[PDB]
Amino acid sequence: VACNLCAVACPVGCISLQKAETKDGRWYPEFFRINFSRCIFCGLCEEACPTTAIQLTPDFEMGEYKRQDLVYEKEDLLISGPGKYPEYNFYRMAGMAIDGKDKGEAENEAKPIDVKSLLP
Amino acid sequence: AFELSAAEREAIEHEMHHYEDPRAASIEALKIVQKQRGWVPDGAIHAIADVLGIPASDVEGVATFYSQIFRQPVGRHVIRYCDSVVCHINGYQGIQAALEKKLNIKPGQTTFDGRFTLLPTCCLGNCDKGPNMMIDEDTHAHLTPEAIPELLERYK
Amino acid sequence: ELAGIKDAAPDATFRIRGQKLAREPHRYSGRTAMRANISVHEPRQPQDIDTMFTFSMEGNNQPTAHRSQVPFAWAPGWNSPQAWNKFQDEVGGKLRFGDPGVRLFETSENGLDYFTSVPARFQPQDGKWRIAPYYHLFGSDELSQRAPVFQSRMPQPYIKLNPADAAKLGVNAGTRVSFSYDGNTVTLPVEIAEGLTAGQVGLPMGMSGIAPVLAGAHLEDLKEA
Amino acid sequence: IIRTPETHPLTWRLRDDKQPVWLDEYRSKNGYEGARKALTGLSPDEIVNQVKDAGLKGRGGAGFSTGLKWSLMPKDESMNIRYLLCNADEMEPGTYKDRLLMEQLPHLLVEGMLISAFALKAYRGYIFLRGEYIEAAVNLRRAIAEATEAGLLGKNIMGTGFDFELFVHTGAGRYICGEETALINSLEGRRANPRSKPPFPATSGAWGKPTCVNNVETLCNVPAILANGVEWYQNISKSKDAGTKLMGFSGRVKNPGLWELPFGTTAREILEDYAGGMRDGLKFKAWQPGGAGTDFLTEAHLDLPMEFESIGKAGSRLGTALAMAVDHEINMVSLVRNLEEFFARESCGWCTPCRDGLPWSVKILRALERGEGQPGDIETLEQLCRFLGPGKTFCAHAPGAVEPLQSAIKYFREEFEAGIKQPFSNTHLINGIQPNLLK
Amino acid sequence: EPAWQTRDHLDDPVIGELRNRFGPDAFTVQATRTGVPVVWIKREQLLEVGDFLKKLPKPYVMLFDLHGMDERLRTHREGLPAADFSVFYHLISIDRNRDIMLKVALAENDLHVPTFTKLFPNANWYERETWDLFGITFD
Amino acid sequence: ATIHVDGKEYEVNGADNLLEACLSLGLDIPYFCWHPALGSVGACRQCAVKQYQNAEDTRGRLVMSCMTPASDGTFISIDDEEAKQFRESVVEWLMTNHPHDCPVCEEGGNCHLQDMTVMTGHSFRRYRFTKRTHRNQDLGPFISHEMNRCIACYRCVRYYKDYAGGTDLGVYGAHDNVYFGRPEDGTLESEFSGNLVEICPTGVFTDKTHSERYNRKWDMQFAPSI
Ligand SMILES: NC(=O)C1=CN([C@@H]2O[C@H](COP(=O)(O)OP(=O)(O)OC[C@H]3O[C@@H](n4cnc5c(N)ncnc54)[C@H](O)[C@@H]3O)[C@@H](O)[C@H]2O)C=CC1
Ligand SMILES: Cc1cc2nc3c(=O)[nH]c(=O)nc-3n(C[C@H](O)[C@H](O)[C@H](O)COP(=O)(O)O)c2cc1C
Ligand code: SF4
Ligand code: SF4
Ligand code: SF4
Ligand code: SF4
Ligand code: SF4
Ligand code: FES
Ligand code: FES
Repeated sequence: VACNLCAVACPVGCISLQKAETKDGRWYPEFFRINFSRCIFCGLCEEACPTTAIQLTPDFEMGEYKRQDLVYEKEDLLISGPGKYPEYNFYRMAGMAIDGKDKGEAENEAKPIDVKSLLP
Repeated sequence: AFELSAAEREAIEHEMHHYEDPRAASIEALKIVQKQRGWVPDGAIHAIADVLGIPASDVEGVATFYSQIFRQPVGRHVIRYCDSVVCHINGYQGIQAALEKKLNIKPGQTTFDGRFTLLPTCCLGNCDKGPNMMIDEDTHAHLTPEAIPELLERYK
Repeated sequence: ELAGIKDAAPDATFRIRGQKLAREPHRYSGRTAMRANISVHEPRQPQDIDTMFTFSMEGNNQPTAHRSQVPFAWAPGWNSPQAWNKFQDEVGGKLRFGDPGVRLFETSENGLDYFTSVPARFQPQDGKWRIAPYYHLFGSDELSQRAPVFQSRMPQPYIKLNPADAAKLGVNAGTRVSFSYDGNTVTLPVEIAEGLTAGQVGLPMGMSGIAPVLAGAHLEDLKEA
Repeated sequence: IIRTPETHPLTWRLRDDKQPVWLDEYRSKNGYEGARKALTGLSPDEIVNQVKDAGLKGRGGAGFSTGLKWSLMPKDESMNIRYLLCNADEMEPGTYKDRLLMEQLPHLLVEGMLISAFALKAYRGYIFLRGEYIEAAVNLRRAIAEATEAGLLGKNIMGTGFDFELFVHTGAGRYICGEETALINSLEGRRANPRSKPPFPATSGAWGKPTCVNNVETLCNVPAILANGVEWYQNISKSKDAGTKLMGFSGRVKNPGLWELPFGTTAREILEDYAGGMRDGLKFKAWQPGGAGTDFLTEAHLDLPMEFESIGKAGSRLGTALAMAVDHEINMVSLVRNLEEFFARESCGWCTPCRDGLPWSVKILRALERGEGQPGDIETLEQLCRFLGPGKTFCAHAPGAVEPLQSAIKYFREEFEAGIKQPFSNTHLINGIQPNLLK
Repeated sequence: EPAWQTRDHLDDPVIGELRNRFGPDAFTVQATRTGVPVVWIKREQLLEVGDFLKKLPKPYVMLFDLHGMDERLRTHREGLPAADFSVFYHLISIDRNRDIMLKVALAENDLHVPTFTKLFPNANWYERETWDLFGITFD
Repeated sequence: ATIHVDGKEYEVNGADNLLEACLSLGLDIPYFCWHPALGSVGACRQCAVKQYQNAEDTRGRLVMSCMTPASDGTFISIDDEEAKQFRESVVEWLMTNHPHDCPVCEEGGNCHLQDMTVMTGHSFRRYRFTKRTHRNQDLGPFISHEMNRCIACYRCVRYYKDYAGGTDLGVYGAHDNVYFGRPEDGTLESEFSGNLVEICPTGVFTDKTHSERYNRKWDMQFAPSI
């Protein structure tokens, strides 16, 4: 959701992202880049993620010939599935309305009541 | 496209004569519009604001604060049954069940023909004669679930 | 006359216990990745030889620091704009060590004389229109109209006409009239202005094509196009 | 039961056929004599002092001294604009006394408003009446017209030169409007949020002017004091609270009604000798002395005099002194849920504890009603009762809201504990994250 | 009482011995969450206090730590002597199973303390590191 | 005036209330509805301190520090257990209906409600029921509206109507359905409507021009400019 908590929780400062928004109102990263020549693989960004989007996976084979190719953009990070957390959806908890989930359709949320309603 | 009638405006100004501030006639102006039209539509807020000289936000806040000013359309008759403590002791729940069975609606809703709108209300100050309801201007006491179908048929 | 601008802010050698003033908060992030798409090597931190601030978080932004220029308010536990309460001597008062800015002049010991140049009353002359200035908070300042978020907020370019003058010219509200100023004919839609005195036409100052210098100028051949 | 004018100052002139008493019949039965004496032979300060030493306390439910409230209007002569407001809202559940007072005796209220406005030097008087009292409004407007056409209202009343104008202001259905500062805010045409005191309404009330807000029954007690004297009113009952109060029991009793009794009458006499006791097949369980905002009391407190000090020392309040009886068939959790639902939906929304904590108690009691309560619910209700007390909220609506909840938890805890069946669960499982199993 | 509670450690017998030897006004006791008594000593009495602790019946035999602190940006210094810099000496008595933190306050211009190496030889590298990182000169 | 907070004596201004006097001394009291430029109303009920009648007093009474004058010889306590419990309870009551919105809310990292939730020490949720929900309004190109995050602190209406003189923003509704906004969708007409994003302690009113290219406060490079 491009909330920038992983980037600030990084003690090396090797995460850089910018928030963009769609027409329905959901937040997403416009870009998301990680300097892996700087990353110490400490897992603080995964620990700080409130949506369990950023994750550290069992993969160590990451060697490279040039250091510029250790900057991984969003096309090098986004995978096709949920990863280690298979069922969490942050937008099912958030009160912010997006496509396919209107106001009051989140978890533990009542339907909105107009102030013009006749009920006391 | 809302316009205030001559009688409504004259009644509102006569209510404004009673107070040292024109703002003090907002509740009575909303009640005048409600009595003439059943409910208070969206343009009535701006019309009352323009007549009274107060902002429309104040009129809307007053109209939405008070439960007996209707900002949503209602039926031709408003049933208001009491769900307070003494009528709960006297068994208002049978009355509410009979009303929901006859009218086929939940409280806060209007019938399909626009005849009745069912509403719970606070204590009516008739607790010794409970359970009580109040249809449009008449308060009915000593209610029984068997008297509800006969009582509702006299309000055409 | 401008000799008081020296005390507006201290010079570039001003320090708070030997350290400069931080421009960004201490938890500023992305230092090794925000420019990594251009080059993986982190560049030099920019040097500010002009002022006492540093283009980094390696500075002072303490609420009790003896300074008047505060780039932003932050106290531990007060991340909102309520940290300014920590940055003031008393809450709702001044800053702790005075407010920034110095008046260039004091009030004079003696005043001026009375201005005897009393003008005559406005006479609406035939064939000419006095340009009454209409200002808008969104549209009159030059740099603010360039901001693309303002075009949704700036009003449509109108021309304000008194009802008697509009009836004399046979123009309703919304119709286009064309007028020539400095030999340049432009057209604008008419808005009826009840409070505008007759013989005057009201122009929105600072908009596109209407310079603010046009306030008080006379308008010729104002006629429906 | 015989009702002499000496011992029944308020209800001795009630008609047998429950019909309103108009101006001719009211004046025949000693009408406006106290108003005549006050407006001809007495100074306004003399009337204020007479009410002050008559011991007339506020009949709204708090018991504040009416003469003391009248005394602390300002003595400045530049404040010639003064307002007297009659609190005919009466939106408390279990309270129906003012409806009987103004439906069939409107001229008593008009006379008391006249006397109090002359004593307070009040140039205008408003009757803030609830919109659900249609017949009361009709009778009040007819009585005001009758008093105006007969010279009791308007300009130059009884030739003394005192001008008093009386208006009836019908409300729009909100319980918080009965609070006197919220009553003033509603009279000014605003949202009926209460006001912080000090300053009190007597210094700067309606439209910034000195304003005195008083209940219907207090202004109905005023003319008897002004007509028969202070010595008669102080000798009605041998109790600390002087005069007579409209008491009565409601709810599944043989004779649910309303009577005028001297102070110090025990609650068992109102239940047995007047209400006839409980109905057949129903056994007495509890009672509320003064409406929906008072603490529940058991059968052991039934032998207690209906005074402010006696009920206050028992852990409750006298309130409006209109008691409500609860039998064994009524579940206490459902009754308290109904009470809290009323109190939560009649919140004005100004301040956080009432607005955001009464719905929490409502939801807890709803869960307890269907057996879906969880451990910590009763502790949450007790914490809500402690933290919604006097001084913690902006007005006194929420202390009255949490009084029945704490009294029912104190006396009937075994009914609240019966609703706790499910184990506590605020969190669901998230796949891949091991929970922090707190012990 | 929890283990993290702020204690002044005035019931420590080392405080009473120091008060009896040097006087009640010779030092300032600081309440901390370090668990050890923190005592602010004047600079001219530092070697005397170190010798007195070295010649105790159950002496403080090990200089555990010795370093400095830049106190110029420290806003909350309530109950502390006025210091631009400070030098702290952590000493451990194994026989008492105790430890004491002496603190010497230095002004910004007069940044020199007497050397502690004649009492504890590890003060050589400790004072070299204090001088390297803080600029505090040890005479 | 002479006041005693937690046994410590302070000299303050007697014409000030206790909240601004104690905040001027550096003491921390949580508050929502009070603003230095708007005065005290006693709405949010967050600033509760415990006042004592005199020097020797153990019971005390929870008073409202924004509504209590800092008179001479006052005795109050901020870190009293009952006062701290009530302030945490007020935060908890505000958080019963608050949406799980901090990652996707522009007030994140700049939120007074976040600061006071953390500062009271409330981090455990025992409320298990539903949260109330509000639809939003279009307030123009500058202010973005999200009524779910409201705590009903009445700062917006007080500033916009009483202070800034605006007429198109008000409070509507009732008990816990109080709605702060315009009577209909439309641009906020006031020339000082932008100060709502700093007046609002939550993310109900947010800078929409900032929201188009959003970054958090810790990620900003700031300068003092004119
Ligand atoms: N329908 C009804 O009759 C209802 C009655 N109540 C009653 O309301 C009572 C609480 O009323 P409140 O006005 O909130 O509380 P309160 O007891 O503080 O005030 C009662 C009266 O005393 C006056 N007063 C108190 N202290 C004063 C002072 N220092 N100077 C001048 N005047 C002063 C107030 O102006 C008011 O008229 C409860 O005891 C309850 O029984 C509550 C709900 C409904
Ligand atoms: C929430 C609340 C509701 C109240 N409602 C009423 C009411 O409906 N009628 C009334 O006379 N007093 C009501 N009161 C009491 C008034 O504040 C006030 O005491 C009374 O109207 C006049 O005082 P009096 O008893 O001296 O006549 C209410 C008080 C509160 C706190
Ligand atoms: S694992 Fe890498 S990217 Fe994540 S916080 Fe640690 S250093 Fe930063
Ligand atoms: S990866 Fe997670 S922590 Fe980082 S911006 Fe996205 S949602 Fe926030
Ligand atoms: S307690 Fe607070 S929210 Fe409730 S009615 Fe009173 S002022 Fe309004
Ligand atoms: S307003 Fe504050 S608490 Fe609410 S979602 Fe936004 S940042 Fe979080
Ligand atoms: S919208 Fe913001 S300023 Fe207004 S009451 Fe809600 S939280 Fe307070
Ligand atoms: S409780 Fe229903 S009329 Fe009073
Ligand atoms: S800040 Fe005092 S009650 Fe809100």
